[PDB]
Amino acid sequence: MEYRRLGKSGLKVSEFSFGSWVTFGKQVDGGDAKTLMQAAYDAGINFFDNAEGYEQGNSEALMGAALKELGWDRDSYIVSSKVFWGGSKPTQKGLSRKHVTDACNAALKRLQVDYLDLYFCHRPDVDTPIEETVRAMDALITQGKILYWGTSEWNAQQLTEAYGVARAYGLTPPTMEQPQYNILERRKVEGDFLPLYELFGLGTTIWSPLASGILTGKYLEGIPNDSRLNLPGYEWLKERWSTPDGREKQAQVRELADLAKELGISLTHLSLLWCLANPHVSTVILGASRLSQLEDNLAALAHKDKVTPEVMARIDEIVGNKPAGPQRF
Ligand SMILES: NC(=O)c1ccc[n+]([C@@H]2O[C@H](COP(=O)([O-])OP(=O)(O)OC[C@H]3O[C@@H](n4cnc5c(N)ncnc54)[C@H](OP(=O)(O)O)[C@@H]3O)[C@@H](O)[C@H]2O)c1
Repeated sequence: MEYRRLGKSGLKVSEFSFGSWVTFGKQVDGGDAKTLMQAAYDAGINFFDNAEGYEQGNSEALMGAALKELGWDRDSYIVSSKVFWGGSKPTQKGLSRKHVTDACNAALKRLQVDYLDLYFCHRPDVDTPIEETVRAMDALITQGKILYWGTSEWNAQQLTEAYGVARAYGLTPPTMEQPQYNILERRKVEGDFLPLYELFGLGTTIWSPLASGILTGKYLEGIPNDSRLNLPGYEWLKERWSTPDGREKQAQVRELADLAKELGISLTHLSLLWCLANPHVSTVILGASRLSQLEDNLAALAHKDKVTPEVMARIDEIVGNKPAGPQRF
């Protein structure tokens, strides 16, 4: 395992991290959470991602119980929560000072920690001034309840606004953003966010590096019975991939699988290493519903030399989705 700075910050994250979306509290019960988390930790993963919205708090409860039982040195790992979806009522969601503060205190108790290393705004809230959210985060910094704060799937206008508010009012700037990023989804990391890396030093913990599992190639011939897209409650996700746009992407996945075979690598490994080939990626957050998948994904790290500039160019040619850079006149 190698480690990268989270943007310009001094926090060093393992290049692969481990998250809990979908799996914790359903596919992954309390005992399996402990097993997966210890396996990740023994492999050198030092960042574990969660959110208040994940199974309505139960993912964080399970992760906190695992953390307590496993007894890791607190200085040896990084844990997050993310605030946005904390219930159905108007004060239980969004990024108001009230819900940012309530959700932080609630996450501390669920995760059974005294502080969060990382605390993300899970989505942007167009109904709360970004200034208010930044002020709420700054109070949590000064109280010692969080160390770094950031955002997820914000746009570059919103992020630039947050940095400007922090500077104007003497508040703590954000550190980091958590965007989806994979061969099939590149718009924010390689497009919208491009100027923010040099301007602000924005770090990235990227989400869904296998496109919910599409980039394993496991769906090329149909839908496995034991697969995310077949889970009850995720019919919306099966639907998105059944659209014509989702079907064209799946046809490109077949070409990517042929490229991987040509290289002597699984498509899973190619897709994870592709993310790491971007120097603006601080960490790739892995997802796994079972130990064998975590082990498989960790094995990708042995094949870095197979992912060359020539391979990156061929992937660009297959998918055709490399975002345009800054425009000149
Ligand atoms: N902030 C956000 O908006 C956001 C959004 C998404 C994710 N995230 C974060 O990113 C983390 C990872 O996202 P993700 O779970 O979507 O990652 P992913 O790698 O795109 O999908 C992971 C899923 O694919 C299947 N899988 C993984 N490895 C496999 C393997 N080697 N072979 C076969 N199947 C495999 C498993 O699902 P099945 O076994 O059920 O098929 C696993 O649950 C999340 O836990 C979360 O921390 C954040």
